[PDB]
Amino acid sequence: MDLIGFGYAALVTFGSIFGYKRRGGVPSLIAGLFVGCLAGYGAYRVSNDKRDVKVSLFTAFFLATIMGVRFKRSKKIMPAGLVAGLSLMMILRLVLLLL
Repeated sequence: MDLIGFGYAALVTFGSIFGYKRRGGVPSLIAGLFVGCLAGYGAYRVSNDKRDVKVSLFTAFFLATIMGVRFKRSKKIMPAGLVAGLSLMMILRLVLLLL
């Protein structure tokens, strides 16, 4: 008759969260890479309407509204990364603009 049981699931959950990348938001740079991660990870098969920067902005706006980049209480911390990301994206792509 196992005793622990929970402990196992406990540590499991611990390593689970720890492992999985963090959500972020507070930072900006991280918010940028993220937005870009979606831009790509998505673009993978995002194909359909043949978008381009639509995802960039649309995203920045999405995540923005998600976290709270929009007009709110903050010292330009949480936000910035969002938009800054959208740009770093359209640019990170405009670089090759071949794919």
